Amino acid sequence: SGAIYVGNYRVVNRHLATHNDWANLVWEDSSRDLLVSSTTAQGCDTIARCDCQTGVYYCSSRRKHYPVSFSKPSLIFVEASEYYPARYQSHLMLAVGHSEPGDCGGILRCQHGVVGIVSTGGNGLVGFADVRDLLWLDEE
Ligand SMILES: Cn1cc(NS(=O)(=O)N2CCC[C@H](C(N)=O)C2)cn1
Ligand SMILES: [Zn+2]
Repeated sequence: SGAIYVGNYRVVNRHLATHNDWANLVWEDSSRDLLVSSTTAQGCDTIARCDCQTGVYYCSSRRKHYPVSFSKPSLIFVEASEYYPARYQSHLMLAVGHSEPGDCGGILRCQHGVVGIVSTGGNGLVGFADVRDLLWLDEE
């Protein structure tokens, strides 16, 4: 589990969104595993506006923050699971690292702020859904 709190927005994995999230929906994209909903209180996270390929992520299955190298956001094939059929997930970045399904929501961050959240894993790799192109998150 886990979310990014920026201004009056809550950014979560779409496969983990609750009722309140869908009711107060701002934007969602199944092909990115992302969902943004409105909030009443202000969040304090800052989104990274950069092309960094190194950072640190939180792994709840290990209670540890790992420094990683990650690939640029791409269209990656993601096997079928209990949440989606086999499909291509867009804006996805991979790193060599440990993850389990319950790790989704863990923040990936660089010196500039939040880069994205854990979304995929398996085969000794961890996938993060990029949020750095979502410029509207800093305004309105
Ligand atoms: C973070 N993590 C997720 C997994 N397992 S997964 O890659 O099958 N994953 C299951 C939950 C939905 C994910 C998606 N975005 O399609 C795929 C392992 N580690
Ligand atoms: Zn950066």
